[PDB]
Amino acid sequence: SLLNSRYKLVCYYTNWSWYRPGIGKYSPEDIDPSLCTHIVYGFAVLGNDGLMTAHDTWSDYDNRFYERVVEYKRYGIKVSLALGGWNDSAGDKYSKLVNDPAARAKFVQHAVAFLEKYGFDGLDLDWEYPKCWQVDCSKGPDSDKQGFADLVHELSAVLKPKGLLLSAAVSPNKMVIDAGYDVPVLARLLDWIAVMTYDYHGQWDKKTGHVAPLYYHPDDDTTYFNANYTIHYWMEKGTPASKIVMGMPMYGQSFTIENRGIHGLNIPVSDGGEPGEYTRAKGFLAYYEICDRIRNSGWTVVKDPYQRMGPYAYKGNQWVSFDDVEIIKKKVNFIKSLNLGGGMIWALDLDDYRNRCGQGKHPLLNAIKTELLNPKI
Ligand SMILES: C=CCNc1nc(SCc2ccc(Cl)cc2)nc2sc3c(c12)C=CN(C)C3
Ligand SMILES: *[C@@H]1O[C@H](CO)[C@@H](O)[C@H](O)[C@H]1NC(C)=O
Repeated sequence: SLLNSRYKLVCYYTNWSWYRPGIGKYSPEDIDPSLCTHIVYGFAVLGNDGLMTAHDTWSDYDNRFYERVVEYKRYGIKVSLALGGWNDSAGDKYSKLVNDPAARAKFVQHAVAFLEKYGFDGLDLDWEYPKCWQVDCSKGPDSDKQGFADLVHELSAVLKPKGLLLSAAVSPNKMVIDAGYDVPVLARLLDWIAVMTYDYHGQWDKKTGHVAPLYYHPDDDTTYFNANYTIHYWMEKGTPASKIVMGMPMYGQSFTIENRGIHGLNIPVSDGGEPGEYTRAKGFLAYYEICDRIRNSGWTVVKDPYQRMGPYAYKGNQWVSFDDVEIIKKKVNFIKSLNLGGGMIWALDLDDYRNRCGQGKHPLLNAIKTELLNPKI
């Protein structure tokens, strides 16, 4: 059992996965309670009054989604509510909050009351990102760093006496880490830090690359866009291994390549890949969309024999990079080797939970669980 093990497995749940057709629909009762130690509900948002508020009242309240995910506390799972996410991080509103002590003080007391009203065990902070708003370090002031650290302290000071958890999802990018995070403060006060060791590459690069490399590859533009560098950098900056949970993607980054005739890494790209029929987002495909393309549409798979990164797959002018069971096992052995706090997945509804691909239900998440529970390293 994961709950009796020395590791966390932090699973993100997404309310918007309900609005998908056919087998892509995911509801709270699709959560498999044997596969997670912690569930984090994405997302609540920052209202115009500076207070946390539900993003989707129809699902979260009227259809009782908050209650139906908090249900999983009955299995011993800790259920937190996440605030923010990529879309909610587009503007200045989190920066305005954290730079205003009076606004922080109002926010904190209301946020704890909100968590207690719905029965959540904690709050997960998902501002992407302090200073570097949506990765753009030119947008925010340097004082976002101190402001976020003070927000974390003020939340900790209310949550910890009530026995409530406080965590954050954080950037894997050296420049963002340096600009946005007072790492010693966060490492001391947070119960865990979920490092988002994915989205290192995507359509925005204008060339193909892997969503989530584990180790440096000789053709990389930088030495730091890989999970091994990122995790060691969080530790070098002052984070204890026990506080780190390493993110793993249940999806791939897709690309429209300029030329069907070359199809390797670092080749020119004109746009994101064509949207999947279930997830409906250019540049993104769920694992259950990728595995079907490979199994039933003849996409060609290229693996890295040194296992520095997972596979990519292509057909015509479409190309996608993603994690398979093999690289997941390697990544979990890496987690164990460094004695990290555990693993994290984005997100439950993107793995093949329906066994559309015939590899079993939840092939990626089950691979993580099995490797975490395996004593050998
Ligand atoms: C057009 C700009 C938007 N780009 C992005 N979007 C996301 S949201 C993912 C998501 C979630 C749910 C569903 Cl259903 C579909 C997709 N994440 C990231 S990390 C990153 C970018 C980026 C972009 C540049 N950066 C350098 C790095
Ligand atoms: C992992 O990262 C550490 C620290 O940056 C480095 O010393 C080590 O060589 C890396 N492992 C690789 C590249 O296999």
